[PDB]
Amino acid sequence: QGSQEQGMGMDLYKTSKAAQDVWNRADNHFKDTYGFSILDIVINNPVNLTIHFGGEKGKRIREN
Amino acid sequence: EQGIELEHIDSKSEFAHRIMLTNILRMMGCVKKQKSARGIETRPAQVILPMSPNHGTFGGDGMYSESKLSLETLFNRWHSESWANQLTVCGAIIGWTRGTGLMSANNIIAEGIEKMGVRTFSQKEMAFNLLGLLTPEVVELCQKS
Repeated sequence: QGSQEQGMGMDLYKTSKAAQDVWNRADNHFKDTYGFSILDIVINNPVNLTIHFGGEKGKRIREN
Repeated sequence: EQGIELEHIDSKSEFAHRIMLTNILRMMGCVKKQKSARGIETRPAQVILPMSPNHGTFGGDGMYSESKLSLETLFNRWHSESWANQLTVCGAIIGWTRGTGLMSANNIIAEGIEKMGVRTFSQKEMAFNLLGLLTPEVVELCQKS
């Protein structure tokens, strides 16, 4: 921990096929498990973030 | 659309059918495209469709009965398409709601229909019933089926 800047690792995510696998895999896991994109967090650095527990996929995310 | 029998279905009924059916589908279509654009998969909008129990049984209604009956296709298409995470259907079969006074609705024969063992409703009771469908318990079912 220490250096955690907006857009960190996003230069290497434009170019690299191998980075893209890592971020896209992680972002899809976080979306289906905890109902947020880690990429949104890293790219946009929002101040607030509401998860919603609506629907079949939302009840599953709420159990997590 | 009043005293429009099948002989007389023209422009008003074809426009009414657009208000009451095709542009309802286009408005749920639009909220699906906006929710998907932003990857919102876990905050569905419960659509509350006003259904009728009386499809064709009075006549003179123009294309009202065709409008109302064709929304019952949304209870099947919710399983069969790709918009169930964006949208939930809660069809309310709304029954006899009394209006203001005498002329409004068919207020003069309400008393007589109630004698059969049927119940009619004030507008404030019918409002209550439909706000029932937005309680957290029947929001929870809608999201299952």
